Amino acid sequence: QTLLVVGDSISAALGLDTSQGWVALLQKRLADEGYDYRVVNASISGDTSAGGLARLPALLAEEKPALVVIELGGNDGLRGMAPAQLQQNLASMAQKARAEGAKVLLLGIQLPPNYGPRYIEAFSRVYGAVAAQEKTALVPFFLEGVGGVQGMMQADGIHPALAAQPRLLENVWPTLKPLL
Repeated sequence: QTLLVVGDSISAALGLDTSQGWVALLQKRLADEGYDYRVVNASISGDTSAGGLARLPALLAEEKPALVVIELGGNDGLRGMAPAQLQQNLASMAQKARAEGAKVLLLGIQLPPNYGPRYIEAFSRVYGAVAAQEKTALVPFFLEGVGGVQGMMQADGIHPALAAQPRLLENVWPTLKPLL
């Protein structure tokens, strides 16, 4: 009955009190609404689709999760890495999680507008592709109402501020709920 979150800086709550981070809020909402889940946050700043893929098997073996939330690839895009390798790595992660017995939920991220639609979309479309291929659930716009917004982003315009954490949780819950 474990919900494993495998993310980067966004889910690790970079730049804020982790107890106020979206995953922390997830655990509190599960508790409040009388759901019986252990939330294991395995998010690490700096992580990439390749890094998450490399470290997932150990996590699956150790926790044997019923649900795996994957929030990776934001770094692949921010670094200008290849969109195709993102699709491969995420697909393989979703395959391996499903192989362990877990339902998979992908969190998709859109880079800031200044990257331009073609770049933004090149990575953004990958999430939908992986969900299609591996039959996963998907939140295509995890940063809806957060990205690009003033107050919601920290100054570097990538890492959500404290005020955004509720909204991050709002963005996942609806798509997560039916999986519980």
